Amino acid sequence: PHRVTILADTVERADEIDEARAEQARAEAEARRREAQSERDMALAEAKLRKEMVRLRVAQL
Amino acid sequence: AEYFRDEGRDILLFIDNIFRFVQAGSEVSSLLGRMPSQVGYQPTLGTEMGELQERITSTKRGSITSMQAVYVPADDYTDPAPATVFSHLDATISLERSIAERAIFPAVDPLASTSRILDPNIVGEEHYRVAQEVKRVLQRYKDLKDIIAILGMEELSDEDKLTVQRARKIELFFSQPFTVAQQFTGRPGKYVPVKKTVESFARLLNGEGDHIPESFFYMQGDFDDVLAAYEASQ
Repeated sequence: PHRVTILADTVERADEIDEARAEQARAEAEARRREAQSERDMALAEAKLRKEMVRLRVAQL
Repeated sequence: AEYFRDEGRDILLFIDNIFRFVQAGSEVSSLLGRMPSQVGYQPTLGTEMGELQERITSTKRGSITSMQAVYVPADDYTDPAPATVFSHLDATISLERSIAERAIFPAVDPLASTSRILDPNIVGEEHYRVAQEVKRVLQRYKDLKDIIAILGMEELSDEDKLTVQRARKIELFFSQPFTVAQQFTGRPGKYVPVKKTVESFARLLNGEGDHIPESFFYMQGDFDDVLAAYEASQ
């Protein structure tokens, strides 16, 4: 009687229309996944690789 | 001793600190005005070592079973005196301070200790295989010392973890109380025959004793003593 809750699976606002051009989707394309994930994975994998190579290189102590 | 060797009697020869023999030669040479070589040592170091050591030989008339000690200055195994001794031995046993500081009083480094008769024709096939495996383990451990030091035990693979655990158990198990060590250690002395040692290490390498904590391998005899101590601890 006092509140309404919508446990919806997916909620979209096509009314915005520019949402794509908007960062919501435009950044989601570049500001997200591209650097939010792909760049994260590249950097972290490169760090692990440099670590493993130098830990082989230090295998004489 | 050469008189007794020449008449056929077997001789047990125990020389103490062959180094001290070399250091004195060094002091004598320094007082004699000879041109010093390397770290103040005599120029005639190799020749003096040869003249002393080639007399310590078993001949066709008699045999001399010689056991020597050598003192390494500081902890430098590259010192000219031990480096000269190394080529005059059938069996080398290297005691390391790092092992000794771990309360491993035998203090022998298995990877830096060799012997010529460690040959399957001479010592036996099982003894040879056990010794080679006990070196391959602890060689895998020496190869992974830094990874364990920095990253830790978790990063190693499962078989690498097993080999490292077995290597540390082997390091603890090489420790052994001595009958002459009762003065400062309360552990009674233990005499482990070579057959018992080989059997114990073969059982340890097979997997028996994996469940046993490493602390139960410290100051023990054969594997049966370790098992009895584990059962006493339940």
